Amino acid sequence: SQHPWKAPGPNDLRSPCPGLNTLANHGFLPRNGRNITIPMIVQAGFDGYNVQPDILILAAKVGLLTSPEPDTFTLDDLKLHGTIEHDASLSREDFALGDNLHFNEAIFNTLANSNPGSDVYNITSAGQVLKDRLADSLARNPNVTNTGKEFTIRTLESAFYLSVMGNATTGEAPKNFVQIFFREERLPIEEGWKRSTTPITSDTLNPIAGQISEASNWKPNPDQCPWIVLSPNL
Amino acid sequence: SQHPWKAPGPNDLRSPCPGLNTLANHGFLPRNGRNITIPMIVQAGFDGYNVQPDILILAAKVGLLTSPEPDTFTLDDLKLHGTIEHDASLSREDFALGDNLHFNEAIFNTLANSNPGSDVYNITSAGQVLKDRLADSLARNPNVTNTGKEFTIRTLESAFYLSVMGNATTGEAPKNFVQIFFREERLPIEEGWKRSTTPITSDTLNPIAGQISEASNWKPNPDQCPWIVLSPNL
Ligand code: HEM
Ligand code: HEM
Ligand SMILES: *[C@@H]1O[C@H](CO)[C@@H](O[C@@H]2O[C@H](CO)[C@@H](O)[C@H](O)[C@H]2NC(C)=O)[C@H](O)[C@H]1NC(C)=O
Ligand SMILES: *[C@@H]1O[C@H](CO)[C@@H](O[C@@H]2O[C@H](CO)[C@@H](O)[C@H](O)[C@H]2NC(C)=O)[C@H](O)[C@H]1NC(C)=O
Ligand SMILES: *[C@@H]1O[C@H](CO)[C@@H](O)[C@H](O)[C@H]1NC(C)=O
Ligand SMILES: *[C@@H]1O[C@H](CO)[C@@H](O)[C@H](O)[C@H]1NC(C)=O
Ligand SMILES: [Mg+2]
Ligand SMILES: [Mg+2]
Repeated sequence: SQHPWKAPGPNDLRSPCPGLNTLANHGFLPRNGRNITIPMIVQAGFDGYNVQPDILILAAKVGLLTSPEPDTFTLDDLKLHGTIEHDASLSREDFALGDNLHFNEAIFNTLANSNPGSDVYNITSAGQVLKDRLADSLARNPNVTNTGKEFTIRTLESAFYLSVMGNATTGEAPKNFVQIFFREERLPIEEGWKRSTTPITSDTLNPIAGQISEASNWKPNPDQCPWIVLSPNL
Repeated sequence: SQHPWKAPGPNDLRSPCPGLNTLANHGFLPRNGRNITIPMIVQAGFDGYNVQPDILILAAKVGLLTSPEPDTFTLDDLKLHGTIEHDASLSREDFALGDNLHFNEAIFNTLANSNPGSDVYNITSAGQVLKDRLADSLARNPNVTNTGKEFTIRTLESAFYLSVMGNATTGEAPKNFVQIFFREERLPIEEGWKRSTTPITSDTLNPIAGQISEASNWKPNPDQCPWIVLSPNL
C-alpha cells in the first residue's frame, strides 16, 4: 500500500523490461527511471518479487554497459540493442523492424493467445511462444541476431514472467496476471496476485528456463558469434 | 607525499594490472585491494595518472563481472581468465602455463630488453613486444585465446604503460620508469617521474594503440569468437 501503481509521465524513463518497468511504476525503483545503481536493482527485485541477488547482480552489471555514467543507468539506456536487448522479444518489435522499447499488443498477441483452453501459461506454451516469435523474426528481419546468448536470455525472461506472476517452483502463471504485467506494467494486487513466498533464485529459474529451451525447437544461426555490445557510443 | 609507496602485505590483494596495483601501493586505491567500486577506480586513475573517466569506467564495469559482489571487486578478482585477463601478457604467464597474476621477470625480459640502444620504449618497440609475446604463447600454450578482443586490450595496455610512465601524446616512455612500474608497482617519483600534465583520454590512447597494432604483425585465431567471461562461478 506504500507502493501504489502510477503511470509513467513524460520525464519517467522506462525500459524494454516489464520486470523493471513494473518495479518503477510501483516506486520500488525510482518512478522517474533514472539514477539506478546495482544495489537499487537488487533491493527492488527482492522487495517486489522475492527475486534474489545473484541473477539480478549479473544483469545489472551488464546493464551498466548501456550507460555512459560510472555506476548508474536509466531504464531507457537498457534499450541498447545487442547488450541485453535482443530480437524475438515477447512484447516488443525487433530493433531493425520498429520500436524495440515499448509494449506492442500486435507482438504480444502470440504470448496472449498461447496455451489455448488453459487458465495458465506454462513451460510448454512458453516454449511454443519462443519458437513462434523467433520464426517471425527470421521471416521478417534480415538482420536477426540469434545466438546462444540471446536464446539463453529469452528462456530466462520467459522463466521470469512465469515465476514472478505465477509459481516459481512449477513455472505456471495465471494468464490474467501475465497479461496485466505486460500490458499495464502493474502488479495485479486487486486481482489477487501475491509476491512469491518462496525465494526466486538461479536454482528455481534455471530448471524452468532449461525445460522451456527443450520445448522451443531452437537452433542458433551457425555464423554468428555471441557478443555483448559494450557501449552506446557505437 | 600523502601517497607513499608501501609493499602489499599478505592481506593486501593485488591484480594482474601494474596500473591498478601501483595505485593501491600508493593508497590511491585502498592499500588492501578490497571493496573497490567503479567511482574509486575513476578517482584513483585521475589522481595517480591523470587518466580520464571514459576508459576507466568501461574497464571497471567489466571488472565487476569478476566479482560475486553487487558493486565492488577486489584486485585479486581481476585475475579471472577470459574477462579482461588474457594470454600473451607483458609480465605474467598464461593461465594454462603458470601464474597469470604475479609479476614474472622471465616473461618481462622481452619488454625489458626491447628497443635496444634507446633510452625509451616507443610504439615500434611496443609492437615488437606484442608480436614476440603472442608468438611465445602460440608456441607453448595449446589453449591460447587470441581474438580481436584480446589483441585490442593488449594494444591498449601497451599504450597505457607508454602513456602513464611516459609522454601520453607521443607514446614514448623512459625505460627505467617502465621497469620500476612493472617490477616494483611504484611511481618512480624520486627517479623524476611526473604525473602527466595533459589528460590521458581515449583520444590520446586510441591512436597510440592503433599504431602499436600496425607494428605488431598480428592475426587472430580464425576459429575463436571473442567473449567476456561473465562470472568466476564457471
Ligand atoms: C527483476 C526481475 C526481472 C523480471 C521479472 C524481468 C522480466 C523480463 C521479461 C519477461 C522480459 C521479456 C520482455 C519481452 O520479451 O517482451 C524482459 C526483458 C528485458 N529485461 Fe528483464 N526482468 C527482470 C530484471 C531485469 C534486470 C535486472 C535487467 C537489467 C538490469 C533487465 C533488463 C531487461 C532487458 C534489457 C530486456 C529486453 C530484452 C528483450 O526482450 O529484447 N531485466 N525482462
Ligand atoms: C588506471 C590505468 C591503468 C593502467 C595504466 C593499466 C595498465 C595495464 C598494463 C600495462 C597491463 C598489462 C600487464 C601485462 O601485460 O603484464 C594491464 C593489465 C591489466 N589491467 Fe590494467 N591498467 C589500468 C587500469 C585498469 C582497470 C581500470 C582495470 C579493470 C578494472 C584493469 C585491469 C587489468 C587486468 C585484468 C589486466 C591483466 C590483463 C593481462 O595482461 O592478462 N586495468 N594494465
Ligand atoms: C501446459 O498446459 C497444457 C494445457 O493444459 C498441458 O497440455 C495438456 O496436458 C494434458 C495432460 O497431459 C492433456 O490431457 C491435454 O490434452 C493437454 N492439452 C493441450 C491443449 O495440449 C501441458 O501438459 C502443460 N505443460 C506443462 C509442462 O505442465
Ligand atoms: C622507436 O625507437 C627506435 C630506436 O631509436 C626508432 O628507430 C630508429 O629510428 C631512427 C630514425 O628513423 C633510425 O636512424 C635508427 O637506425 C632507428 N634505430 C633502430 C635501432 O631501429 C624508431 O623510429 C622509434 N619509433 C617511433 C615510432 O618513434
Ligand atoms: C507452487 O507450486 C508448488 C509445487 O506444486 C506448491 O507446493 C506450492 O504450494 C505452490 N505455491 C503456492 C503459493 O500455491
Ligand atoms: C610530450 O610530447 C609532446 C609532443 O612532442 C610535447 O609537446 C610535450 O612537451 C611533451 N611533454 C612533456 C611533459 O615533455
Ligand atoms: Mg527485444
Ligand atoms: Mg594475462
